[PDB]
Amino acid sequence: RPEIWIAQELRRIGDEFNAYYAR
Amino acid sequence: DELYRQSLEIISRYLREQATGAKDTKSGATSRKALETLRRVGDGVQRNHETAFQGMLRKLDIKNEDDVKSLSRVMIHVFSDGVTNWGRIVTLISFGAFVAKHLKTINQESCIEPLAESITDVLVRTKRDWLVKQRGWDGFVEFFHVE
Ligand SMILES: [Zn+2]
Ligand SMILES: [Zn+2]
Ligand SMILES: [Zn+2]
Ligand SMILES: [Zn+2]
Repeated sequence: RPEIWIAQELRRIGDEFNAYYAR
Repeated sequence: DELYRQSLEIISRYLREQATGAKDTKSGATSRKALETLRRVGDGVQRNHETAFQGMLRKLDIKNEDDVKSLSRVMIHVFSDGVTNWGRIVTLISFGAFVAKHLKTINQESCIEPLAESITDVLVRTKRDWLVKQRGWDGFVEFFHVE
Protein backbone atom coordinates (compact mmCIF):
# COMPACT_ATOMS: atom_id res chain seq x y z
CA ARG A 1 0.00 0.00 0.00
CA PRO A 2 2.75 2.52 0.99
CA GLU A 3 5.17 1.22 -1.68
CA ILE A 4 2.35 1.13 -4.21
CA TRP A 5 1.59 4.81 -3.60
CA ILE A 6 5.26 5.86 -3.91
CA ALA A 7 5.66 3.86 -7.14
CA GLN A 8 2.59 5.44 -8.65
CA GLU A 9 3.67 9.03 -7.90
CA LEU A 10 7.16 8.39 -9.26
CA ARG A 11 5.60 6.86 -12.36
CA ARG A 12 3.25 9.86 -12.85
CA ILE A 13 6.11 12.39 -12.49
CA GLY A 14 8.46 10.35 -14.70
CA ASP A 15 5.90 9.97 -17.51
CA GLU A 16 5.17 13.71 -17.29
CA PHE A 17 8.92 14.44 -17.62
CA ASN A 18 9.10 12.04 -20.54
CA ALA A 19 6.18 13.71 -22.42
CA TYR A 20 7.74 17.19 -21.95
CA TYR A 21 11.17 16.39 -23.42
CA ALA A 22 9.60 14.19 -26.18
CA ARG A 23 8.02 17.40 -27.64
CA ASP B 1 31.04 -4.43 -16.99
CA GLU B 2 31.62 -1.00 -18.55
CA LEU B 3 27.93 -0.09 -18.64
CA TYR B 4 27.53 -0.94 -14.94
CA ARG B 5 30.82 0.79 -14.04
CA GLN B 6 29.79 3.89 -16.02
CA SER B 7 26.19 4.03 -14.69
CA LEU B 8 27.44 3.74 -11.05
CA GLU B 9 30.07 6.45 -11.62
CA ILE B 10 27.37 8.87 -12.91
CA ILE B 11 24.79 7.98 -10.29
CA SER B 12 27.22 8.02 -7.25
CA ARG B 13 28.77 11.33 -8.42
CA TYR B 14 25.33 12.93 -8.68
CA LEU B 15 24.08 11.56 -5.34
CA ARG B 16 27.33 12.58 -3.55
CA GLU B 17 27.13 16.18 -4.98
CA GLN B 18 23.50 16.53 -3.97
CA ALA B 19 24.03 15.09 -0.48
CA THR B 20 27.22 16.99 0.52
CA GLY B 21 26.63 19.98 -1.79
CA ALA B 22 30.19 19.84 -3.31
CA LYS B 23 31.49 18.75 -6.76
CA ASP B 24 34.40 16.35 -7.47
CA THR B 25 37.48 17.15 -9.63
CA LYS B 26 38.34 13.56 -10.66
CA SER B 27 36.16 7.86 -20.64
CA GLY B 28 34.08 10.75 -19.21
CA ALA B 29 32.99 12.40 -22.51
CA THR B 30 29.38 11.11 -22.35
CA SER B 31 29.83 10.66 -18.55
CA ARG B 32 30.64 14.36 -17.84
CA LYS B 33 27.85 15.19 -20.36
CA ALA B 34 25.42 12.71 -18.63
CA LEU B 35 26.19 14.22 -15.21
CA GLU B 36 25.65 17.74 -16.69
CA THR B 37 22.27 16.56 -18.02
CA LEU B 38 21.41 14.90 -14.67
CA ARG B 39 22.28 18.05 -12.66
CA ARG B 40 20.05 20.22 -14.92
CA VAL B 41 17.05 17.83 -15.32
CA GLY B 42 17.45 16.26 -11.84
CA ASP B 43 17.21 19.64 -10.14
CA GLY B 44 14.25 20.38 -12.51
CA VAL B 45 12.16 17.42 -11.28
CA GLN B 46 13.15 18.02 -7.60
CA ARG B 47 12.21 21.74 -7.67
CA ASN B 48 8.65 21.26 -8.95
CA HIS B 49 7.76 18.05 -6.98
CA GLU B 50 9.13 19.08 -3.60
CA THR B 51 5.90 18.32 -1.70
CA ALA B 52 5.46 15.01 -3.50
CA PHE B 53 9.06 13.85 -2.83
CA GLN B 54 8.74 14.83 0.88
CA GLY B 55 5.49 12.86 1.00
CA MET B 56 7.21 9.87 -0.60
CA LEU B 57 10.21 10.06 1.81
CA ARG B 58 7.94 10.03 4.91
CA LYS B 59 6.05 7.05 3.43
CA LEU B 60 9.38 5.37 2.58
CA ASP B 61 10.43 5.75 6.23
CA ILE B 62 14.20 5.33 5.64
CA LYS B 63 16.00 4.03 8.80
CA ASN B 64 19.69 4.32 7.83
CA GLU B 65 22.05 4.51 4.82
CA ASP B 66 21.89 0.69 4.24
CA ASP B 67 17.99 0.50 4.32
CA VAL B 68 17.56 0.52 0.53
CA LYS B 69 15.50 -2.65 0.09
CA SER B 70 12.14 -0.83 0.13
CA LEU B 71 13.45 1.73 -2.36
CA SER B 72 14.52 -1.19 -4.56
CA ARG B 73 11.00 -2.71 -4.53
CA VAL B 74 9.53 0.73 -5.31
CA MET B 75 11.79 0.99 -8.42
CA ILE B 76 10.89 -2.54 -9.58
CA HIS B 77 7.20 -1.62 -9.10
CA VAL B 78 7.56 1.57 -11.22
CA PHE B 79 8.84 -0.47 -14.17
CA SER B 80 6.43 -3.39 -13.64
CA ASP B 81 3.82 -2.02 -16.08
CA GLY B 82 6.35 -2.74 -18.89
CA VAL B 83 7.04 0.91 -19.86
CA THR B 84 10.63 2.19 -19.97
CA ASN B 85 11.65 5.78 -20.67
CA TRP B 86 14.29 8.25 -19.61
CA GLY B 87 11.67 10.32 -17.84
CA ARG B 88 11.03 7.55 -15.36
CA ILE B 89 14.75 6.78 -15.02
CA VAL B 90 15.73 10.41 -14.36
CA THR B 91 12.88 10.71 -11.83
CA LEU B 92 14.12 7.66 -9.92
CA ILE B 93 17.71 8.96 -9.81
CA SER B 94 16.45 12.36 -8.89
CA PHE B 95 14.45 10.73 -6.03
CA GLY B 96 17.54 8.83 -4.85
CA ALA B 97 19.33 12.15 -4.62
CA PHE B 98 16.45 13.53 -2.54
CA VAL B 99 16.80 10.48 -0.22
CA ALA B 100 20.57 10.91 -0.07
CA LYS B 101 20.11 14.55 1.07
CA HIS B 102 17.88 13.57 4.04
CA LEU B 103 20.29 10.74 4.98
CA LYS B 104 23.08 13.34 5.35
CA THR B 105 20.83 15.40 7.67
CA ILE B 106 20.09 12.45 10.03
CA ASN B 107 23.82 11.60 10.25
CA GLN B 108 26.31 13.69 8.15
CA GLU B 109 28.73 10.72 7.71
CA SER B 110 26.72 8.20 5.64
CA CYS B 111 28.09 6.49 2.54
CA ILE B 112 25.55 7.24 -0.19
CA GLU B 113 27.15 4.19 -1.93
CA PRO B 114 24.47 1.61 -0.95
CA LEU B 115 21.72 3.89 -2.37
CA ALA B 116 23.57 4.42 -5.61
CA GLU B 117 24.47 0.73 -6.04
CA SER B 118 20.82 -0.09 -5.38
CA ILE B 119 19.54 2.29 -8.03
CA THR B 120 22.28 1.29 -10.48
CA ASP B 121 21.42 -2.45 -9.91
CA VAL B 122 17.74 -2.10 -10.73
CA LEU B 123 18.57 0.06 -13.72
CA VAL B 124 21.32 -1.91 -15.33
CA ARG B 125 20.24 -5.49 -14.44
CA THR B 126 16.56 -5.06 -15.28
CA LYS B 127 17.02 -2.65 -18.31
CA ARG B 128 20.37 -3.93 -19.62
CA ASP B 129 19.53 -4.62 -23.27
CA TRP B 130 17.22 -1.51 -23.36
CA LEU B 131 20.13 0.82 -22.38
CA VAL B 132 22.54 -0.96 -24.78
CA LYS B 133 20.10 -0.56 -27.69
CA GLN B 134 20.47 3.23 -27.41
CA ARG B 135 24.22 3.43 -26.68
CA GLY B 136 23.70 3.69 -22.93
CA TRP B 137 24.03 7.19 -21.63
CA ASP B 138 24.15 8.91 -25.06
CA GLY B 139 20.45 8.02 -25.25
CA PHE B 140 19.88 9.81 -21.96
CA VAL B 141 22.01 12.74 -23.02
CA GLU B 142 20.27 13.12 -26.40
CA PHE B 143 16.77 12.80 -24.95
CA PHE B 144 17.34 15.68 -22.54
CA HIS B 145 19.33 17.78 -25.06
CA VAL B 146 18.28 21.48 -25.13
CA GLU B 147 19.55 23.87 -27.81
ZN1 LIG C 1 1.04 -1.75 -8.85
ZN1 LIG D 1 4.73 17.49 -12.10
ZN1 LIG E 1 32.66 7.23 2.40
ZN1 LIG F 1 22.79 21.10 -29.38
